[PDB]
Amino acid sequence: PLMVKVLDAVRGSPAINVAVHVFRKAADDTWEPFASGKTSESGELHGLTTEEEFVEGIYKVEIDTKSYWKALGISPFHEHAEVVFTANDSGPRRYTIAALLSPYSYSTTAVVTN
Amino acid sequence: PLMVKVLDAVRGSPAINVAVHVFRKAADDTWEPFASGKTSESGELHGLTTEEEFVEGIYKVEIDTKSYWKALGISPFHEHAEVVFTANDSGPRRYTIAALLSPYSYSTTAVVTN
Amino acid sequence: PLMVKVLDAVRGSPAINVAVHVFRKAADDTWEPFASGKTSESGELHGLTTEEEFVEGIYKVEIDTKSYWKALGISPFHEHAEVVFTANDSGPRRYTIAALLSPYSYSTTAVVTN
Amino acid sequence: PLMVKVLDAVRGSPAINVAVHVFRKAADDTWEPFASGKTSESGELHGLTTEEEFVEGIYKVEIDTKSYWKALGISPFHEHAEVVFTANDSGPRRYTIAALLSPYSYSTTAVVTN
Ligand SMILES: Cc1n[nH]c(C)c1/C=C/c1cc(Br)c(O)c(Br)c1
Ligand SMILES: Cc1n[nH]c(C)c1/C=C/c1cc(Br)c(O)c(Br)c1
Ligand SMILES: *C(=O)c1c(F)cc(F)cc1F
Ligand SMILES: *C(=O)c1c(F)cc(F)cc1F
Ligand SMILES: *C(=O)c1c(F)cc(F)cc1F
Ligand SMILES: *C(=O)c1c(F)cc(F)cc1F
Repeated sequence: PLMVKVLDAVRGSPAINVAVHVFRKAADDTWEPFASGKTSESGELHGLTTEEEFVEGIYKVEIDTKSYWKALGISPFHEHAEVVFTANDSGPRRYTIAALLSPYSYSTTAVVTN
Repeated sequence: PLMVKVLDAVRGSPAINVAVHVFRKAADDTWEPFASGKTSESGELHGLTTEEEFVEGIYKVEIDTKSYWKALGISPFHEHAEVVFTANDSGPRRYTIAALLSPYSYSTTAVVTN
Repeated sequence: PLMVKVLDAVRGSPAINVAVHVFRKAADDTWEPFASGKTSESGELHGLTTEEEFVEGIYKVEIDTKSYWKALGISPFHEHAEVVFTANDSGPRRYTIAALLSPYSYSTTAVVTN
Repeated sequence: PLMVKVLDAVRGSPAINVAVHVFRKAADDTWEPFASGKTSESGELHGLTTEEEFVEGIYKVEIDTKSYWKALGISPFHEHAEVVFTANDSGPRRYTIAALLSPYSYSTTAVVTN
């Protein structure tokens, strides 16, 4: 139901071994840890959640971009990249969060399919 | 020392009347409100802070993209766009945070000058 | 060796049935048709070429964005999106050209892997 | 009536000294040279044309990204970034073409005002 894909705009490659933390907003407006992992050699992170657990609500996907750039020896601007969105039940729908990283910039999009 | 510029990729226009909230991480690791404003007819937000008040720190620039799209009658994907960065850690700099918005995507970059 | 992936930033979806034309630069500096097709329901276009035919050289990938937006009833800015690059033999390497489309903007990146 | 702004996503700076060539499609369907210039210290290129000369037409704004990256000692992916659009077909407009550059990626948008 939820996949993350991360690309590197400097090297033209998947962004490999990037830590990704997913949080769900709780009733008291705090961010509860939900799922996490590291991107694969294809820049993808699968297996974060299941349809049973991924209920409607507000989610935050935090991509640890600073550590990624530092491990490449490159000085980055952002602490991390944060993608915050609402999951809404609207028929069967898979969410892909994609991010394209540069040292001082990033782009993110959602691919939501049935 | 801190300016925000927001563009609309659907209309090919400045993103006008976008609310922007800036936070600064406090010594107890909470986000403290630091400044806020709205983008002008040119999509720019000036006057958020002064060189005196804009000390070293970790800052979060929250661009209220959902309220922007909904005020135009559009249901967007993201709750907001969040830009988090350490500022002024090598002395005062001037920061422009630019964002380019679509209903399911956004790109952000920083222009940092001395 | 060469794949094209096209995403829609307005709808948060693959860009389906987008015409894509690939050209190779000829010795007289003209653009010779090389391969073409339409993106699938996943926004992907596979099978454009083979390793035997995809020799080093300058290539142009033209994505017919204007017709895509017009078929959705949306007025776009660009005539098409053009991605021009050199293919260089540098060990075994697959090229993915990705593009993320909005009516007045697009982003493109290359994912080049072994 | 036509301005070009170019930013560097690796350095977080204006892209300075970027060559830009503008073409206009002629009645015989060839690209005729129309104007050219280079971006300034602020990453902006002004003065390309006048309201009198900038008639209706299909225009191509070629941003010489490869020479930019190579002059900085970097081997980039794309030959250039090409922005192709019909202009002034509903009367004179002011066009800003903005581009945000990385070695393997770029994003471009247009700001069109009346
Ligand atoms: C973010 C982003 N993503 N993609 C692009 C092409 C952009 C930035 C565009 C921009 C930034 C500034 Br500052 C400007 O003054 C103007 Br005009 C345009
Ligand atoms: C271009 C561009 N600009 N901005 C972003 C976030 C993109 C690329 C998104 C992308 C690329 C590939 Br290949 C995928 O498989 C998937 Br899913 C998504
Ligand atoms: C996505 O672009 C992607 C990779 F980065 C690597 C692969 F082996 C396959 C892919 F689709
Ligand atoms: C900045 O790019 C900008 C706009 F987007 C719109 C305007 F009317 C004036 C500007 F400077
Ligand atoms: C890429 O994002 C993508 C689609 F658009 C659709 C799919 F079924 C699978 C994918 F990886
Ligand atoms: C435009 O954003 C801009 C730069 F990128 C750099 C400068 F020094 C001045 C500018 F207006």
